[PDB]
Amino acid sequence: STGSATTTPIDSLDDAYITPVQIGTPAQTLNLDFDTGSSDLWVFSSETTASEVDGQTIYTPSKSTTAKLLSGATWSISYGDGSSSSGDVYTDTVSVGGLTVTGQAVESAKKVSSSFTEDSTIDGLLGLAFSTLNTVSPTQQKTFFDNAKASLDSPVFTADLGYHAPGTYNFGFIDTTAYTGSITYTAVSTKQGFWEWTSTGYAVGSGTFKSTSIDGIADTGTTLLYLPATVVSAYWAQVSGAKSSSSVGGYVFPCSATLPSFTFGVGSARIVIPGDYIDFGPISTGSSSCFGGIQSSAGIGINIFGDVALKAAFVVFNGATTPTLGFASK
Ligand SMILES: CC[C@H](C)[C@H](NC(=O)[C@H](C)NC(=O)[C@@H](CCSC)NC[C@@H](N)Cc1ccccc1)C(=O)O
Repeated sequence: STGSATTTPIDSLDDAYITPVQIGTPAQTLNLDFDTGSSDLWVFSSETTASEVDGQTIYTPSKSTTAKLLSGATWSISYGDGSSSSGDVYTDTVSVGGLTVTGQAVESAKKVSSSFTEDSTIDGLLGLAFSTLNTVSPTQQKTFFDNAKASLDSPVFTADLGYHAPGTYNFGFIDTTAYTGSITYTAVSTKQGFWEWTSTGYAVGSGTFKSTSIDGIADTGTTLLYLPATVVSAYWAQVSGAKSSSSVGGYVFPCSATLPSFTFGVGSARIVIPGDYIDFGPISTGSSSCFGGIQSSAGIGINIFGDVALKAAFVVFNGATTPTLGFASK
């Protein structure tokens, strides 16, 4: 079996991507943010504090005939964002682009942080990291990918995010039509439960490639690209007027400047991120200062290859017995 769904940016800056998901019977369609950095499938619902919902589409378990409450089960999640959500759990049928999974854990939100309430275009999240990260207790739950694995033609899923355009999420197969050249696979570490890999180095613009090991995680749930201070400094030094602002909390640059591309290494292969992808617009409406798409990870504790880097390639998440990450140009 297979599945394929279209993913769309929530705004003109590609802050996040939403993908339609069918939950329950009859089907209740909600637009979820596919997160390969988390392992929980939560959605705004009829249980969510009325004051905490502002325009989102909610899931009403009572209206689904396949919905069943998982007695005593609760959940609580926190994001690197400072974001948080919690509530109860139900089991229901979930379908993504034609691929159906029965008995999937659907975490119903009773409480949602302000950040979420503010985002009217996101109805919930669908975690695609490893199940060891699930926050359901006392009994931990498996992710949607984990539940489909068995039925997939291949235990894989691909990420093809678009730049200021719609993209695709495929389950069970590799569209050899979506990329150019060959796919370069790299080893993945599951120790921390993330799609953790090691990049072989980087290059700034037409500059010489620097061979250095960069351990980070492929996270579709993160907007930007977070790298070590040394690397980030080398990139920004090439942009006239660019500088780190303590008030803004990151590197900013004159909106009129032209950004150089950024190259990251994958084995002997190289993925080039056009400078256009790094521009995050005016820090504030009307401002002549723009926010950079490449920031330091000094305060995060881990390097993150977010949407900024991921959208520049065709990404294969091989969930085989020995997980691997595949990268290809497109
Ligand atoms: C960063 C530290 C937090 C607290 C950590 N949580 C995590 O690692 C969770 C699973 N994953 C995440 O926080 C991140 C992974 C990067 S750091 C590990 N997943 C992407 C994420 N931004 C989800 C999101 C999407 C839209 C809006 C907001 C947030 C924890 O449990 O300790």
